[PDB]
Amino acid sequence: ARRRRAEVRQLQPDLVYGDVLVTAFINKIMRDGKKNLAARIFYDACKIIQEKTGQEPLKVFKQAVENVKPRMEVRSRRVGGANYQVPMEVSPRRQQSLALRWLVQAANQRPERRAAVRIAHELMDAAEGKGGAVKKKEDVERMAEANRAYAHYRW
Amino acid sequence: QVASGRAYIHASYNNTIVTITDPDGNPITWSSGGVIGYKGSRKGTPYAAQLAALDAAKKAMAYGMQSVDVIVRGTGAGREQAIRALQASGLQVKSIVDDTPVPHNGCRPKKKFR
Amino acid sequence: AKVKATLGEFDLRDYRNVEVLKRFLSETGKILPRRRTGLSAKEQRILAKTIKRARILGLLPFTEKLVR
RNA sequence: UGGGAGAGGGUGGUGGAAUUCCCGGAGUAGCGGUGAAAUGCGCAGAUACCGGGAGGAACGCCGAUGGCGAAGGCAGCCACCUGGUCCACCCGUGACGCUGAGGCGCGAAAGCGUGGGGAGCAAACCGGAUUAGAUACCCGGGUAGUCCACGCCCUAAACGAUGCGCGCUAGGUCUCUGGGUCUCCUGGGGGCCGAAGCUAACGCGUUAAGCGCGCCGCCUGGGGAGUACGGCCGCAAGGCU
Ligand SMILES: [Mg+2]
Ligand SMILES: [Mg+2]
Ligand SMILES: [Mg+2]
Ligand SMILES: [Mg+2]
Ligand SMILES: [Mg+2]
Ligand SMILES: [Mg+2]
Ligand SMILES: [Mg+2]
Ligand SMILES: [Mg+2]
Ligand SMILES: [Mg+2]
Ligand SMILES: [Mg+2]
Ligand SMILES: [Mg+2]
Ligand SMILES: [Mg+2]
Ligand SMILES: [Mg+2]
Ligand SMILES: [Mg+2]
Ligand SMILES: [Mg+2]
Ligand SMILES: [Mg+2]
Ligand SMILES: [Mg+2]
Ligand SMILES: [Mg+2]
Ligand SMILES: [Mg+2]
Ligand SMILES: [Mg+2]
Ligand SMILES: [Mg+2]
Ligand SMILES: [Mg+2]
Ligand SMILES: [Mg+2]
Ligand SMILES: [Mg+2]
Ligand SMILES: [Mg+2]
Ligand SMILES: [Mg+2]
Ligand SMILES: [Mg+2]
Ligand SMILES: [Mg+2]
Ligand SMILES: [Mg+2]
Ligand SMILES: [Mg+2]
Ligand SMILES: [Mg+2]
Ligand SMILES: [Mg+2]
Ligand SMILES: [Mg+2]
Ligand SMILES: [Mg+2]
Ligand SMILES: [Mg+2]
Ligand SMILES: [Mg+2]
Ligand SMILES: [Mg+2]
Ligand SMILES: [Mg+2]
Ligand SMILES: [Mg+2]
Ligand SMILES: [Mg+2]
Ligand SMILES: [Mg+2]
Repeated sequence: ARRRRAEVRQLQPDLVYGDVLVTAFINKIMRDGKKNLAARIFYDACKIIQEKTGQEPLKVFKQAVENVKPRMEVRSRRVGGANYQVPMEVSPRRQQSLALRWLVQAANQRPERRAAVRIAHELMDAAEGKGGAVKKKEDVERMAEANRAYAHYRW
Repeated sequence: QVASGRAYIHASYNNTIVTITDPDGNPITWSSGGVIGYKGSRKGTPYAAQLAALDAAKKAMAYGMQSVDVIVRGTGAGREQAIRALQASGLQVKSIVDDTPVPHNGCRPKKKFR
Repeated sequence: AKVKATLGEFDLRDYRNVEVLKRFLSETGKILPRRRTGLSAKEQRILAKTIKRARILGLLPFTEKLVR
């Protein structure tokens, strides 16, 4: 907005692992405000991921996000008769916002049939380093570096 | 093969050239914007000079170059950043000098400089 | 850091006083104005012509490279 | 009489930086150009570098709210020829003065003629782009012309849109150049704000657009039109009235 710096909504940490991060993800899961539904497919996916990976999946998705955290994206700046994909040091709040938006985005991409299935499977790969979830980031951070000629136009 | 030499930075609105010469002045290698793969105003960018200046230095030392005196001419936005990577390249950058040419009110320029 | 103070008596017309005259030419060989030389109007003018003549004899430069 | 400053004007010499091309060395895949691109130039070796040579034009910093000039206008350095102008001393002539229809001379740029010159730039012109179109604005080339000599041409936002000379009418701050006694005082120019006063207002105000005297030019609604006719000038384009 035009006034001052907007505020950051601090969420109510989840009721299972005691984390606000978890509380954040279910939201993206949560469609039509169906928290119970969303809260399920998550802790459900948290089950399949456990069975196929016997390490506390809390850490799993604690990892698979940093792997998703993009460090540099591009943003279009149209100085004069042209718009420049001026890349900028992505912001923290946004990075979580960015990582929190393709896993599901890439999970919903996934072909397997059940919700908790997909959501989980995207959780693992990023913990390893595989999947379109890492794709966006990967593609994003290098187009920027593929445009490192505009950093002086930064902001 | 030569260890000490020179480096000239022709810095212009539309581009930036980096040519490296022997102590006598005989060029030994050169490079500029497009050589790294840019076409157009994107050439008129510092980061171009970087790769440009860099790619020229990299190729230079491959012939044994390790020291070069610097020479800059022009008023280009890609000028200084070129002087940068050269120092942050791998050469001793023994000196810097601006021999940018300027008349004393001689020939008339084009219409767009009046 | 005005210069006129840096010196005392001295001929504005000694068009051969290189060591002195060359004192008013910035390290880029250019002539230096008055907010930098402390010279006055009539003074200032009487200089250059002095410098110039030498700059023609081969004493002072018309310009100089720059070092950083 | 004695001085002073100054791109005042004219002739002849002359000094360095840069652009363009030629020659030589080295060197490689692009240079150039734009808001972005393209024409264009480049493996027949360009761009950026070094070295040498030829030619033309304009004189960077100094330089500036500066200076000189009646005006247009004048800017590297040198010398010669020459003009106007200012200050002081208050030496000489003793009203010899101001203005000035006519006349005459000067007159930036473009343009004309003749003979040179021709690097950069650059009307017309060709090309490439933007556009619905683009006979244009931007880009790549490019002819006259811009430069010199001698002739014309005589117009303009030739402006301070303010004719010239003189006398009278608070000052303040800045700057150029003089004289003094050197704090400062006085002459002459260049700007600024402002006394009173003027002015339709904006504004001017010891550089008047203020109070006055003299003389010249000039205006009398707009357009038609600075056109037609005649006359003069001119090689012509066109000028004057
Ligand atoms: Mg370019
Ligand atoms: Mg030509
Ligand atoms: Mg050659
Ligand atoms: Mg050369
Ligand atoms: Mg100037
Ligand atoms: Mg003036
Ligand atoms: Mg007497
Ligand atoms: Mg008598
Ligand atoms: Mg008269
Ligand atoms: Mg004339
Ligand atoms: Mg002319
Ligand atoms: Mg003719
Ligand atoms: Mg003829
Ligand atoms: Mg001719
Ligand atoms: Mg020609
Ligand atoms: Mg043109
Ligand atoms: Mg048509
Ligand atoms: Mg067309
Ligand atoms: Mg055309
Ligand atoms: Mg041209
Ligand atoms: Mg002709
Ligand atoms: Mg003609
Ligand atoms: Mg002509
Ligand atoms: Mg002619
Ligand atoms: Mg007349
Ligand atoms: Mg004027
Ligand atoms: Mg006047
Ligand atoms: Mg008039
Ligand atoms: Mg009157
Ligand atoms: Mg004095
Ligand atoms: Mg005065
Ligand atoms: Mg006033
Ligand atoms: Mg009043
Ligand atoms: Mg009246
Ligand atoms: Mg006056
Ligand atoms: Mg008159
Ligand atoms: Mg009528
Ligand atoms: Mg009428
Ligand atoms: Mg007329
Ligand atoms: Mg007639
Ligand atoms: Mg007529």
